[PDB]
Amino acid sequence: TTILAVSYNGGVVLAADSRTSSGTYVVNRASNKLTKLTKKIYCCRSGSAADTQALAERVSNYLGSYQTDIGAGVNVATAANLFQKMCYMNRWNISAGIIVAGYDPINGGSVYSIPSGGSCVKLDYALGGSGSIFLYSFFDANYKPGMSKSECVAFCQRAVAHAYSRDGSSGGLIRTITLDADEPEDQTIPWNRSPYCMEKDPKYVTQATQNQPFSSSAKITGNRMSSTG
Amino acid sequence: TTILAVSYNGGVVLAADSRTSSGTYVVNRASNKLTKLTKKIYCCRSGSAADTQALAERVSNYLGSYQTDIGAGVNVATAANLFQKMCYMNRWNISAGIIVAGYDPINGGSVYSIPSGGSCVKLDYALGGSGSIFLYSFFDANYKPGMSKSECVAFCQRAVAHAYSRDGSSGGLIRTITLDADEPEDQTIPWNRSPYCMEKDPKYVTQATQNQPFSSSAKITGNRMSSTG
Amino acid sequence: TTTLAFRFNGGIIVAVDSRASTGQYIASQTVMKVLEINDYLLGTLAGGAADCQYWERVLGMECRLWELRNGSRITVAAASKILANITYAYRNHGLSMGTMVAGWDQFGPSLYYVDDKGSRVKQDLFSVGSGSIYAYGVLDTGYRKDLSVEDACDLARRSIFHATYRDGASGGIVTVYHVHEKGWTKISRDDQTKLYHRYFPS
Amino acid sequence: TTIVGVVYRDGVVLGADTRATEGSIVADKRCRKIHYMAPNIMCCGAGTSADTEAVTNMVSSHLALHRLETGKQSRVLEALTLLKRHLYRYQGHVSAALVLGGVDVEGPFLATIAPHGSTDRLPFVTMGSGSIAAMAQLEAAYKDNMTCEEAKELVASAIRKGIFNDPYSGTQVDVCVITKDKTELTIGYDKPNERMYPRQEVLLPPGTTPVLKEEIRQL
Amino acid sequence: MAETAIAFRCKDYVMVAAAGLNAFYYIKITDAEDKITQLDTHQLVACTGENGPRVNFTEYIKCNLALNRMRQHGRHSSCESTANFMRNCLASAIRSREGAYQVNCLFAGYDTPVSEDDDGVVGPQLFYMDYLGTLQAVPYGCHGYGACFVTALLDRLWRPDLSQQEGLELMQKCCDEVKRRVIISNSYFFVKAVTKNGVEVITAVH
Amino acid sequence: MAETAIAFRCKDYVMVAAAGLNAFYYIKITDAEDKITQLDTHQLVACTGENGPRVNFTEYIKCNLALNRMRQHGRHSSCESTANFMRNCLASAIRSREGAYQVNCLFAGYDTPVSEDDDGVVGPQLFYMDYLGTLQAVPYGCHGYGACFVTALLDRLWRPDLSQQEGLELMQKCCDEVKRRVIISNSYFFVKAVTKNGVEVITAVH
Amino acid sequence: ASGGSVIAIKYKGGVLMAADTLLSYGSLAKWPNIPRIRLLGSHSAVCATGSYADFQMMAKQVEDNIERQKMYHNVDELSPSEVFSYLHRSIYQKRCDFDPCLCQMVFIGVRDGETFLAGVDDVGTRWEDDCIATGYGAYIALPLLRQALEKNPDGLSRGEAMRILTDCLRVLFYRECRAINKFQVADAASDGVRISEPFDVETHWEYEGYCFEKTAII
Amino acid sequence: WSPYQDNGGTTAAIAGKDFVILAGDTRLNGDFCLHSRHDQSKIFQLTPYTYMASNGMQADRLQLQQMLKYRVKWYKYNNGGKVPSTKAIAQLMSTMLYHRRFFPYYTFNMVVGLDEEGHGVCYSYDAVGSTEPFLYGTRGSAASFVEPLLDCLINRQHMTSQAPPEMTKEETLAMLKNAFTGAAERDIYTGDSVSFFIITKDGVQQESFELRKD
Amino acid sequence: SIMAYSGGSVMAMAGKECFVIISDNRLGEQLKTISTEVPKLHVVNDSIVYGLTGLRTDQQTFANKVQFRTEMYKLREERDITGKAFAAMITSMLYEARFGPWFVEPVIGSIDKSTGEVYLCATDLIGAPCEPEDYVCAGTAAESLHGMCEALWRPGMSPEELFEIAAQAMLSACDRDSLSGYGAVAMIVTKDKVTTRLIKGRKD
Ligand SMILES: Cc1nc(C)c(C(=O)Nc2ccc(F)c(-c3nc4ncc(-c5ncccc5C)cn4n3)c2)o1
Repeated sequence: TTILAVSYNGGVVLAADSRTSSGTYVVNRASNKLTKLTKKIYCCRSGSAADTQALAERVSNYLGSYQTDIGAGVNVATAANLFQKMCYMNRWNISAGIIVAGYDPINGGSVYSIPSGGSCVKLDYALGGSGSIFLYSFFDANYKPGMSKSECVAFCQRAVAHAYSRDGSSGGLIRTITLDADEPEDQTIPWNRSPYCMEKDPKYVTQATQNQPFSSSAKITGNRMSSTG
Repeated sequence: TTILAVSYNGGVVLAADSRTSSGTYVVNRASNKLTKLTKKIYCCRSGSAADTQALAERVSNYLGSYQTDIGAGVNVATAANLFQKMCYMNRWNISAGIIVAGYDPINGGSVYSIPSGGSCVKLDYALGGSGSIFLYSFFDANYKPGMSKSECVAFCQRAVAHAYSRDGSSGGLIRTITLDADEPEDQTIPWNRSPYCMEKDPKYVTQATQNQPFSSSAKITGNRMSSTG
Repeated sequence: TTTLAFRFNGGIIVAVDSRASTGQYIASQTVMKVLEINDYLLGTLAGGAADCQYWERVLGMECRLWELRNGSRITVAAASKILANITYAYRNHGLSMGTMVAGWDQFGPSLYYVDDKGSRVKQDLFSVGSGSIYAYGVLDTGYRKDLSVEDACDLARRSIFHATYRDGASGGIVTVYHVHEKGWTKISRDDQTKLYHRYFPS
Repeated sequence: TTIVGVVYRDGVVLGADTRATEGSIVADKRCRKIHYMAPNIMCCGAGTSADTEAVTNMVSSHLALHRLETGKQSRVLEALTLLKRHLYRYQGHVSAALVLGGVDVEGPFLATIAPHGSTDRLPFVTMGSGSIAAMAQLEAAYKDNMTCEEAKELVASAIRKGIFNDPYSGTQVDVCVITKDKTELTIGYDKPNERMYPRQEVLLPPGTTPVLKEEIRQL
Repeated sequence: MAETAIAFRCKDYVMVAAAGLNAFYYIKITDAEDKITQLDTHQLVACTGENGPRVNFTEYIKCNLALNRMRQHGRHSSCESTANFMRNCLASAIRSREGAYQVNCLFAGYDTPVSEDDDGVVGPQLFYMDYLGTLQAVPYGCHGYGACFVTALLDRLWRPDLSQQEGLELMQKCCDEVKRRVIISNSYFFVKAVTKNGVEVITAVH
Repeated sequence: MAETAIAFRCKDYVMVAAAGLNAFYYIKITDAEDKITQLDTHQLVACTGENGPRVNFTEYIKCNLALNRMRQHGRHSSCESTANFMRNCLASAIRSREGAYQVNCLFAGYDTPVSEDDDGVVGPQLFYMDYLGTLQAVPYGCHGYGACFVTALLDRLWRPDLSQQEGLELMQKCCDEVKRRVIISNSYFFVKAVTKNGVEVITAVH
Repeated sequence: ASGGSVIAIKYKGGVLMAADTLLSYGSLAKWPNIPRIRLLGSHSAVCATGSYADFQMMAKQVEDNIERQKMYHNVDELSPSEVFSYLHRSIYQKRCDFDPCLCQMVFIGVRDGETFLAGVDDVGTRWEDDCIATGYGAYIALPLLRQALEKNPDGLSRGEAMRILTDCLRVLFYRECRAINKFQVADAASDGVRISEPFDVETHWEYEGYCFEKTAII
Repeated sequence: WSPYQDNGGTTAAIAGKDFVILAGDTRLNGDFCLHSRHDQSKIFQLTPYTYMASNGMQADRLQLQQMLKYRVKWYKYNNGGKVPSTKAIAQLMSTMLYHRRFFPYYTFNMVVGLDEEGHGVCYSYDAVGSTEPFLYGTRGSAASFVEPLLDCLINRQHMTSQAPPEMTKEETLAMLKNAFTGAAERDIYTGDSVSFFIITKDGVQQESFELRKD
Repeated sequence: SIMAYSGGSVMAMAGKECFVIISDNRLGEQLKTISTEVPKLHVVNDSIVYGLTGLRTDQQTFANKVQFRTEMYKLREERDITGKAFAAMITSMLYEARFGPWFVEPVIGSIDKSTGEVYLCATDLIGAPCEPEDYVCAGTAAESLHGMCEALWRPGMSPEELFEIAAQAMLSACDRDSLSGYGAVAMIVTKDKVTTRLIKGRKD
């Protein structure tokens, strides 16, 4: 499970994998971890699936009522605070890491990270899930703030493809969504079109010389690939 | 603890951090994880310190006797096989991950990885230690085989500086050594000259807007940095 | 802890030591094991000192309330059932108390033992505590109904003294109380070592 | 226990406390934790006093046997190797964290052995319970190529940080200085906690404690 | 489990016998304590267990039967009713917070025709009752350690129509057997008998 | 711990008394089994414990004393030697693979001047011995459950110079006390006495 | 998430509280650019070690209480010692519910001369000194502050105390695993608390004893 | 995480004829470090002639002090300004300690005050409330050091020498200072500075005494 | 635990040219006095005396081993084993079985016959030697004895005065302990003579 959100000028870009696994078996290979709360606020949920689904739908049911009552759009701080409160008074029973990202006309685009513990940190870019730790040292190197909308979604897809290539718990479709002043737009690039994969990476084409032929010299010359040879 | 080895045309480049920690306290902040076995074969050791030190010195004592007996230089396969055998019949009692790298006139430069389990995989570049997992998705992106000697040590120092910046268990000096046809050459760049650090990275200069002033509008405007304000 | 009380023709005799050991360290050598509930009932303290003190003080409040309402003294059989119910309600909260209620109601003297699980027995010879196993030996072989008050008091004193001498959890000051129809009186209160040179002289 | 070692201009300076506690109670107030290994090798020890004394005496006799054999002064790498072999053979059950320091033809040498067998060679080392409060001082005040007086001030100060801020250490400062020729071991280099509120010497005129029967035996 | 309760029904009486042992971990508190508690004029209960639960449960049962008799103007209840009502408390206790009444009982009684219209049982009744709430009408039952030794003993010697004196001698045999084969000191045995006249404390055997 | 061994020394004899109880978890296997094993003509040992360890340890000790007497042409060993030699096996057992001899003993004997040059002890000896290897010369000792009850009892009544008959009556008192205050069925007590004539099986008291 | 260590010291006229700006997730340095010093009311400031959620909730709950009390009624705002007392009582009350507020806090404040510096654990323990430190700063940093206090008990100066704060932050960086070299110093004087911009303390890694040949175990 | 902790320290009182000398060491230590050397949260004054000195966990005694102070204030308001006696305060504290019997306080307490006839008396409690009135007494980690010393100079047992005169304020103060200077040299958790409270009839006075800081 | 099974306490104090070693008398089984007349002291020659403490079976086993070894020493080497050699010997004996440890905690006191130097020692159960200049103490009443001694002892005490402090400390310390008591036995040994004294204690 890998989820991430990156903020740019206009709004935010959410990206995530699509695979729920039972430890070592792919239960669902086309899952959807980007849950909408409002029209312009989404959440990427990681950890357990039942707990985060209950939380997402409870908070979205709250947000629908607040917005109808006040009659004007909802900030992202509201939704992030609701999530933090809930995931804080259930912190012993649930294992739920949330990334709440959205756009409001007041403060532009915003990304909040609510980890397992239950805190709430408002960031410029957030990562989460079991396969995240492979992305930190990817963002420290290849990421610069102030990107455009298109280059942002390209970088997000690239980050997720580098995260689920090495991680076992992650994989499948790459699902991204862009939230900004215009309509929120979605995109799902499959695995057979991903911007990276360790099978098509030409540095992993030549194999490790492990099966040495029974030979007379100590020169290593590659594997033994047939019985005659 | 982060250690790595990268192979180029002439020979190999070993890099490692220098910090042994007692979980959350820096026991030794100038350690040396590059242990020489022969003049041209070195090992980076990770995991426990007592076990890997005993193994390194036992294997080097074996290698000194074999080389004196036969009267000619030792391959790297010999040392890697000795390490694999030892770390395999102690696999329950020790936690020791080794990276044996060296140069022999027969097969050029060679790098073997002997993980915790006790296998032995002959690779083109090896990573190891607790802080390694941050380097995989760094090597998949910024690494291309066929580098020169100088660009290789630059890439190795950069990789280690990106690994110990985010990892808590790693840090301190960056110790590299180059093993090739010429004399084996060493280098130790301090922390106040490292090619990367999250304090001098200008994307981590502006702080997270966490301490909002008690205000009247929902516009976010940064932290509260004084009592008057 | 060593506590004993036996019934004879002439009343009831209670006798106690005065030491409270917290494992292997002696907290004090002057603990008062006989908690005079009222002017007519005597309760003894064995086990948890906190639990015994508290619940016997509650029982001494309830006996006084009973007397106020009905205008007659409470009897031992009912004053002992109160404590048995109190203790049985908390049989699963980890109390540690075994006490002995000894009184002289309008049916002659009565002596009950009330445990920490609600047990409530009525016999004429009890000795609770950790040194109790040393009292019985010297108590069973000298006890008979027709003892003179001084002879029976001496039996009780010489029986506690032998429990204080062989046991590490008992000792201090041996004290002997007497329960007759008029109330109760502290017979004697003497150090455990001044007794040693009085029973085994030379 | 708090043991520190500082490599100075020419030689080494080792320091330790003196209080030895047997299970939350100060047993002895002037125990000596700077053992002897050779005419030029000293060895402070922390942890269980049993093993710290046992292994030190063992390898100290072995080194003497050896230098009688060869005839040369003994090298600190030999002592360090013997100690680390013995300690690693027992998987840390021999719980003695040692600070081994001497002077050779190769200049000073100061290493530390964890109870598991791992060794580190550093400019300064600290072991014991107040090893975190003493190291804090050395990091803040260690400059290179200090004179003997500066090394002794620094070791005394680094010990007085464990003396006052750790419960399992204190009451004195042992400071030994090793050079190429000599090795001078001053015991009471600093005694901060001085003897306050003098005793009242309660008087009991002999005989107050009764006696039953006495047999005196002349010799 | 230490204190054994023997009970057997004959034609015109029930006999019960309860070891009056009372102990503290190994110290004999007493060797004479009446463990056979009489409920009504024709019924009795032999309980075995710790003293706390035994006394509390028996007092509760006795008070409830007495209250019911008050609420019916001197109408005695039959033995099936008292047995089922004891069993109901014993059973509902194991699914409460306070837990089980760790006490096993033998309910004995003699059913007397209460009126002219009455057409119920006239004979004696014995009911074996476990602590979990088991309830079974038996010809003879035994509880505790010696429970086995005497049970077999009764199979060899019990007959449906033993008289009073042969009941006495059979109880003597069972009691001496329990004394001879159990490690626990069960010396005094407290024999009582239920007959159409009520309950009678048999003094000879013990 | 169930079976109690009482032993007390007087001026010209030692008495021991061993409850002959033998049990299986609660079933009395037997109420008469001789637990007082005689080693030499003037020494005996009262062991208490499981039957396996008791019999094996006592047979081992007896065979080794007999062999030593053979290797010395009829030279009897004193009681300090036998006591220390028993204690040595008991103590070395707790640091072996097979573990401790879970048996507690009272060693009683009467030391007789073996020759004209002999100037050793002439009086009786009693030695309390724990299972861990403790060894202490006592005036009176007791093992098992009743061990406490009688110990206090002996402090009140024991005198250095009791005769044979007062020893009989004191042993009767202690034995009846153990029977009256212990929950365990200790009915038969197997009293033996060591005097300058040897060992004598006292039949009256039990 | 969990903060690092905090240290604090009283000088002649005010208080100084330094803390690194980093939140870790176990061994991973997650967020290196977040502010850990909060300031409550217009006289006091707080900083917590350990879990961040608990500190974030507790500081919010004690910052709602101050502003409401002052806004509803015409009363003076709570002094440092009283808002700290309320903080301590709330932490203890959360602990009795087996719902601990698992963070050791350091609390500073100044109101017209009476300068206040206290610390509170999570089990309910509270104390007050002239030098406080939580996390690992209680072992590494605190001895240095105590000696720098006792070497001149008349009272440090502001610069003479900032010096030793830098000298202890340096060692905390050296010897604490989960720490980075970017700190913040909140200075509380009579006017009021004032948080400084992040700064870095210089280090030294060029001892000769660290050379490759010397540290070698061949 | 366990909700308990022992913050060391020790206290000790000696009751005289018309006074009581209470003493508590001012030292607060946490898990392995040393929080403070100026901890004054041991000896808490309830009424002008009554004090409670408690050791153990620091949060629990800071809580129990407030509970006792409010109970004393209620008693004062209901009884028309009548400040309770030492006996009443001691019984009240036992009752309070036993109510929290299942999640107890981790304190060991002493209620030190003056009786009605003028004589001074001390009380000593366990963790659950086993009170016992007595004439001296020490609690804390340094109990088994100070207790046998006072037992030997006050009770004057095991000495065939006629009992000395009755000890006054100065002599008792000096004896207690001896005991604390001796306990500060063998206990690792005891002694940075002790505070003495001399409770007499014309009010109370207070003194400090400095120990070794190691 | 296991070291407080048999009870017992020993304590040694150094005078000017002398020293006194005193022990309690009680032998029990973790609560119940087995016997009340067993001292803990063993004399090896006219200038050494040591007392063991711990489990009683290990006290006796170790005393047998130490006597075996001392008699063997006096035979091979024709001389009385001195104090320091004796303490180092039993330290090595204790550390030999380091993972099968003895449960004793010996307390050695010794004096030089002609020189006049006193020497006290008190090892742990695993061999850690600890030689102070004033006094040692071991057993169940360790802390109480420490407290009494650190207050009663002063540098230059004479024999007839040192015996007083020793007796008072042992009595007042065993009074606050449930696993010691029943009188005491003291041995005050000087350069010229050795004296044994039984001290009346509470029969509690
Ligand atoms: C009729 C009758 N016959 C007997 C023999 C008894 C009896 O024993 N009733 C009884 C009931 C409840 C108790 F809780 C106790 C009881 N007495 C004690 N004395 C001392 C210590 C102790 N103190 C400090 C440290 C260690 C210990 C073991 C513990 N306990 N527990 C005793 O009743």
